[PDB]
Amino acid sequence: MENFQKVEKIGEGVVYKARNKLTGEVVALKKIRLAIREISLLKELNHPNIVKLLDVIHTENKLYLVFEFLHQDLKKFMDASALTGIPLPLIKSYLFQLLQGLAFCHSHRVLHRDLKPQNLLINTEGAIKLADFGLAVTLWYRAPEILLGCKYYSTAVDIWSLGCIFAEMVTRRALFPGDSEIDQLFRIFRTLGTPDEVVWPGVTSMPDYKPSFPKWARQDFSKVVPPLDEDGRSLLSQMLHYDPNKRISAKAALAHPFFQDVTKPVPHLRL
Ligand SMILES: NCCNc1cc(-c2ccc[nH]2)c2c3c(ccc(F)c13)NC2=O
Repeated sequence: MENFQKVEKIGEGVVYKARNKLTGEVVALKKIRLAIREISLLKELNHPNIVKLLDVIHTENKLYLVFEFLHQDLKKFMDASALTGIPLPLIKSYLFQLLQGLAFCHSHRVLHRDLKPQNLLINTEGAIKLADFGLAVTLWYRAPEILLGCKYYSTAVDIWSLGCIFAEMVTRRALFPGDSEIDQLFRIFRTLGTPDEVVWPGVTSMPDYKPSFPKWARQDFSKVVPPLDEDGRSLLSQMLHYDPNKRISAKAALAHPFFQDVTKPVPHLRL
């Protein structure tokens, strides 16, 4: 670890941009403080659309995770495109790539659990990668089953989160900017309608389900993410299904007609 030289803090454990004094390579260091080699498997989980975990340095009373370093996260890129708006071809490519990474680790029975713009990294080659996988403060992207107390949720929670992000890239506003758990759950219910046994069997048996939840109708998906086309709205619709079992999987999402004309644009980045 005396092998590394900090360059700057880039994320808040904390994450630093570091320079390996020997290899001379620049990386991202995750400093963790406050017993599972779930991490040891993550180490072998390599894919072009997943930020690579280079090393795990366990010494003293700290745990440092050395990762591949990308220059910009999707959040910063979105604000930089706020007035112009991320072009659809670029949006499509990004969606497509993330779905590739998710399909990959999901087939390995590994979930990210906390997908969000800041956990998505981009480079100048037009690539976007999943970063900072969580292990078993913003609730904006949490799927409803989690919000409802599901202890053993599936890979479908990453799809929900990605769907929210998809919606954000298109509209340039958070789909569900909740500021507390109930508020998050209620902003979700206000948009897609309160879930019931019809559209989500077993929902009322969810640990935090409350028969007293207000009952809202589902608003038209045409009001949710304009001016996205029919294909896009069809895909988002299936990524946002209440029932985790009916929610589309990453793999099947790859075959959605929306990705028929998918290309790989190269973003104009201002590093
Ligand atoms: N999700 C909070 C911050 N986490 C990481 C951020 C970055 C990053 C931000 C701006 C540029 N880069 C990186 C990053 C990483 C590996 C693991 C991480 F958790 C983060 N490699 C990175 O480049």
